[PDB]
Amino acid sequence: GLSDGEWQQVLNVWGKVEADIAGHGQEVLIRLFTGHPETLEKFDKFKHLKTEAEMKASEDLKKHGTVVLTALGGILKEDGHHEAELKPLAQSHATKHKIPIKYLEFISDAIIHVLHSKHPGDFGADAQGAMTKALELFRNDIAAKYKELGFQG
Amino acid sequence: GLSDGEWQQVLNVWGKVEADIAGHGQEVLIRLFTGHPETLEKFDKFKHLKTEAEMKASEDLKKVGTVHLTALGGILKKKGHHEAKLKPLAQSHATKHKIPIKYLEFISDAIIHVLHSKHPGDFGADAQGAMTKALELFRNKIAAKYKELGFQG
Ligand code: HEM
Ligand code: HEM
Repeated sequence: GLSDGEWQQVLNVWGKVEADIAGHGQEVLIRLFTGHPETLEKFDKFKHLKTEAEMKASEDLKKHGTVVLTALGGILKEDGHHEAELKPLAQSHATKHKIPIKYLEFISDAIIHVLHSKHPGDFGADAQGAMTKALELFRNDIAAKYKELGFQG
Repeated sequence: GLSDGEWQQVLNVWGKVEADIAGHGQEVLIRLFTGHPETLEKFDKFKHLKTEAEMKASEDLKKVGTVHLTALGGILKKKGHHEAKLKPLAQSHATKHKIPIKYLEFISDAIIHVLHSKHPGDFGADAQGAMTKALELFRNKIAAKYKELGFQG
């Protein structure tokens, strides 16, 4: 993930892109296509364009550049939003309840144990592997939030 | 992240937990407390409880068990939803447009180049490092979606 400061930098820069999204979009695609002409082959609508001046004059290329950067902006904003979801829970557990990361592991093991006990026939190896991994990813996320709160070691 | 199949298994098992959330919650906490008595110290409301019969009768313990599993269920659902966000984009780019991951690298570089060019002084080393990381994480997510689609190149 990104740190809180890193996310701020990402969102700040993207506000500048959004102030001229069309121009950014155009320049990005032109830069892509001139540095890596093989990428232009993938765009049926304008793979015939041969020069930068031809690319600049293409209204469709400009439209597509906007579509691409708009979609990416959304993706980045959603990533940032998702990474912020556990902030309040990590805050309360780190500083109010005072819970080591290790205790999150203990409760994860307990969850797995209970599921196995209560669901004979319905919590097979694959299902158990999936849940184990989901809970591990959760713990890692909380650990990264702890780090943003000044707990590392 | 988890595979689509792994997410299905996780969400399927959780539906069973939600069919008896209170009972699951209670058993999880009792398991946690009996395997790891030190964890019980963290709960001021019932850290005095000593026997299984006591923990099983405790209203407060059953209540907190439900709070914990309800919150975890929401977290897991949001994670699953987030991991599914890029599915349509990966689908079109893998099988319709046929775009190698390497080409996502090229467009990432092009983005960074354009940002640097258009915002001298407003895209310093740290900001550039942050954006580089964000784009790398995006690429890695698309790569994981490509893998779920059987798509190598
Ligand atoms: C930041 C990376 C990218 C984003 C966010 C992105 C996003 C999009 C979006 C939203 C569309 C419109 C809907 C769709 O057909 O899936 C699209 C179309 C397309 N993308 Fe991308 N894309 C990216 C990278 C690439 C790269 C690197 C290539 C090729 C080298 C590529 C080739 C295409 C093509 C050929 C289309 C169809 C465009 C049309 O025919 O009008 N994309 N892309
Ligand atoms: C899957 C892991 C966990 C989840 C989802 C979770 C969630 C919650 C939630 C939602 C609350 C209520 C709101 C809040 O205070 O932040 C809470 C409170 C609490 N959590 Fe957790 N927690 C987890 C793990 C743990 C563990 C492992 C411990 C201790 C060993 C712990 C100790 C506490 C305590 C002491 C409270 C305060 C309870 C009260 O007021 O009675 N938590 N937790």
